[PDB]
Amino acid sequence: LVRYVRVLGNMVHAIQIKTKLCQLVEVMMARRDDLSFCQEMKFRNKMVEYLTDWVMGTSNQAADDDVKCLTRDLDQASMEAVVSLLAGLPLQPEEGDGVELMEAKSQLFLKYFTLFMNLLNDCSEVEMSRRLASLRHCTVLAMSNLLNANVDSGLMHSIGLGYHKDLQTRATFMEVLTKILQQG
Amino acid sequence: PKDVPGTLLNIALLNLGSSDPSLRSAAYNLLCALTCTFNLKIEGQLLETSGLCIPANNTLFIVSISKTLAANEPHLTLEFLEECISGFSKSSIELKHLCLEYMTPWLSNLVRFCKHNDDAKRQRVTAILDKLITMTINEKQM
Amino acid sequence: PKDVPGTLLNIALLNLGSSDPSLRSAAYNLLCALTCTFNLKIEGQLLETSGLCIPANNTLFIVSISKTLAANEPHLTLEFLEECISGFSKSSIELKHLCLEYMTPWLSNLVRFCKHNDDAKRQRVTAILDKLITMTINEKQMYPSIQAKIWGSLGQITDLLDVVLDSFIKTSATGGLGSIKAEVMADTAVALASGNVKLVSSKVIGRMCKIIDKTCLSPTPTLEQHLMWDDIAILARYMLMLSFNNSLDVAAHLPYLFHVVTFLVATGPLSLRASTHGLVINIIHSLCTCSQLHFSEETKQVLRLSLTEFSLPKFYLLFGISKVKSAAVIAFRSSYRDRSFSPGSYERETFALTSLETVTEALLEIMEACMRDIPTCKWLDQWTELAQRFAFQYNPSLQPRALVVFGCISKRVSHGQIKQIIRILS
Repeated sequence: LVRYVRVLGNMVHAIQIKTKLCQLVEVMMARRDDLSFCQEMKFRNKMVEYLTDWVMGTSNQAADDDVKCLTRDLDQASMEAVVSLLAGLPLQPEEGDGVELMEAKSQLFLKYFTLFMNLLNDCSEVEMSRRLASLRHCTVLAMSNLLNANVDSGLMHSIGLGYHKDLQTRATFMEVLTKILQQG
Repeated sequence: PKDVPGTLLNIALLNLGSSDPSLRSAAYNLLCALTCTFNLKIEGQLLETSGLCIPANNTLFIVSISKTLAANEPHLTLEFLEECISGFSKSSIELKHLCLEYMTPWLSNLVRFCKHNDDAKRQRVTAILDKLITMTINEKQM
Repeated sequence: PKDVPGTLLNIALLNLGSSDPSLRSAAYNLLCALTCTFNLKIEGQLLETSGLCIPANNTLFIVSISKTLAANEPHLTLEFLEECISGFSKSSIELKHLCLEYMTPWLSNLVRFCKHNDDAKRQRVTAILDKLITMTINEKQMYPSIQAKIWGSLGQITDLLDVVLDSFIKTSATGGLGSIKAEVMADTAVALASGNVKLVSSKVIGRMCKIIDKTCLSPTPTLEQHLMWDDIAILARYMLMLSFNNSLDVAAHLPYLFHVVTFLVATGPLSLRASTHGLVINIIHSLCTCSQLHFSEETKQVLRLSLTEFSLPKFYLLFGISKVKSAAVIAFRSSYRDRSFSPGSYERETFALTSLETVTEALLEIMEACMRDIPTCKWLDQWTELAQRFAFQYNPSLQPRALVVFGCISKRVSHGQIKQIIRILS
């Protein structure tokens, strides 16, 4: 279903389809316990790969059209899908190339972490207030779920949030790390 | 996480002196977890909680905890100082004055590591010293 | 020149750390003359000369001379400090850091002058402290370091605490409840109180208990309309800050802390109401993390449940701060040094004496749990006396609240007491 909507293109019409599909993926992950999956893990990773491509910020200013402000909502809607998908998902790299499994994960973690970080800097108010506040909140909640499942392969890359520039963002990273220690 | 008790300990102490009332409280809770998980020995007692109103002028409190840990927790020294220096540059002017206050007690513990059977820890101390040398050159006002 | 040795001694030490190679030497010679002329006793020896190459990093040398003179040359103290402060403002940023280094040793010597037989030198020390308070307000960048040296160390001198504390209140009074001057003095008291917790706690509390006790003279329909309201409001911010980490000695002042909580709950602007909630959360926390008392493992479980309950949305309504997501944020303001508070939305909720029972009975549950361990405790018997004094005395702003509390805690009543209650209704 995504591939067809992936190639649909960009337009006021085709954008609304992408939004609604993203909302379906969120509702599909509230019933995951009821459904049946042949390979749950191998399927959740691909969806994240296919959905991260759609979160593109600052694309409504370059387009120079306010009619495409929906892309702001698409990023807002897209992240909520990525949060729900990522909740409890160990990473597993596609075996398209022959490399060490441990190395491939650490490389994979940094691939998504930098993506969120870049989107986090843009959302700063100094750089609509409700939109940025909501999107910024999601962008950190998504990052927390990414770290919890993959502490071993992603803790080193993540320490830099301790001295981040956004005070509200530093508190969240500390609350997350408090939980991780307490768990046995 | 169990291999870096010293790297986290600097994050808790740096942010306890922050200016956001909801970032001191979050940092207090992190400090509580560290002592229990790692059996760090401090003077008083700490109890995790939510809703605390921690005052802004929280300076002599940090210096008291840091001084205690340095006295009776030396092995954390090397990885603690490396982080404190790295946190010096990124912080603002006012927080720079804080890092000096609670950094000094640790310096006295470099004695043992300087001649640690050339176990490559000796190469580490010289790395810290060269870092201090760079702060002095740049921070003219202080 | 003979009359002002202390004033010259500061010129020598300030210019010894300069950045002009031909001005350090000029200051060395002046220092040499002073020691001979006045027979000042120092560690080493000094010899006038011309042509000396004095290094720029002349810092640990200055601090050794000043420290030595201060130890065994006290009489210069008052006239030295007055000059040292005056030169603080005029100097540049880098020279300001030096003035702190050699100023601190002198501050110990104020012990004797503070009680110098009221010879008008006592008036001088208070003038100096007022000068120090003004540096703290303005030098925001050096704030973390002034607290550790000046106030942290000046607050370890028992005999000097009373006068220092008194000046704090007067400076805050002029500013007002939301003024910057009063906001800063609240924070500084935290550093002062670390030296003597048992003395600052029993001296900020002792002032509140008296101001409330003086509203009887001129009864008013409500506290906020009373003349002494501003005195009460600022003194409350001090109690908020001192409560963290057990700097209000709970193991001895718990009766006098609950007694004041019940007369303040749900009174004042929304900032003052989130402060009272925070104050309670810190008095309970201090009990759980105190070593003087030895609470059995059973009691400590009672407290921890109370700690969570008070943070429920039920108690945010009782304290009167509903529609506030977190109390901590509202209680404190980030830009508290730059600008004064800006109150608004004068619309103010009402209070119902039925709410006061629910709070007054939650606290009483906590106190009794403690008394089981603490042998022969007097907490409950001291609290009752405080309530019984305001209950039967005409004060239209405190009497109603002191009756709902007198009945909720008292354990014995006599016929003579009942008649007074039934004759207040008549």
